[PDB]
Amino acid sequence: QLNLRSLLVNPEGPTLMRLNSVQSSERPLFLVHPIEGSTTVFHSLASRLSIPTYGLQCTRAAPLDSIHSLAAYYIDCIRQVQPEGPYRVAGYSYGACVAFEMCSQLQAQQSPAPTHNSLFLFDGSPTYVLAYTQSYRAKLTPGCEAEAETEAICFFVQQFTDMEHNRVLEALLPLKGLEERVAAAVDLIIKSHQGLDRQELSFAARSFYYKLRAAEQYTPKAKYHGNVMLLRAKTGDLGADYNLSQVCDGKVSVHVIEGDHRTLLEGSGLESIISIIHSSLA
Ligand SMILES: CCN(CC)S(=O)(=O)c1ccc(-c2csc(Cc3ccccc3F)n2)cc1
Repeated sequence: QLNLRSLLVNPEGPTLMRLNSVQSSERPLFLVHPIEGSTTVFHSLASRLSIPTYGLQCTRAAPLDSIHSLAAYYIDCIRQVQPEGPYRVAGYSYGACVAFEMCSQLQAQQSPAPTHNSLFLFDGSPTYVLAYTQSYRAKLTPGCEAEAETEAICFFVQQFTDMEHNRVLEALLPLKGLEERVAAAVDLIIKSHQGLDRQELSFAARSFYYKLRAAEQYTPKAKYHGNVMLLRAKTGDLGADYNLSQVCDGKVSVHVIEGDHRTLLEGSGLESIISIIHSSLA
């Protein structure tokens, strides 16, 4: 596909970035990236929202040892613009899991006072990401980390080139460790796209593996007491609430939205989401 710079983050970029020019005292919406770590997917939404909108992007500054560490770091970044709650948080896809942990940590900090934080999940959940990682893992040799590394880096290379799965798998499988798999992957992508930045790609390939690892290993400590809204694609089985009932003990509202996983933040889907958010800020 095109705009490959949407699959890449500036590793020396800021974690928190304005995504619209709305200047007002109304509390901002913070939007958490999909797995590629960029805020690109949110530009249409942000340009249409009548409240100040920021994006959270995944730079060299982000800790990826756990979803818990990542979420704590994104809360600290948010407080550089909004020191005090309540907080409006959304996440898309991989970002849905991360935003959920941020709201849990904010709940814990204030316990037992009820927070009036708002959480929106764009087509994912703690479980939606787990389901994906468990699928890819369950077609591999168990206990064979080299095969997991190979699988992750192969998927990354396939988002930049049209190379067949098996020929990328063959090239990466016999290599000594992650850093060699990363170096081989950047050389393959550079061949297809000679002007892309080697350090951007290196950071993107390595972090892709670490992001997947953090997501597998994630389970909320306790359940989220706040009320959540899920905005899931009309065109996707994992369940109607993507298993949020298992991790929330508050009001879980599900809206089905025109489009698929990739298109629901655009076109007809985007109109519905904008109307839902704009009324839902109430
Ligand atoms: C929410 C679902 N998403 C799809 C858009 S997503 O969030 O970004 C998403 C989720 C998983 C995978 C994937 C590829 S290989 C894989 C298995 C795996 C785990 C850990 C380490 C190495 C691995 F090899 N897991 C890729 C993408």
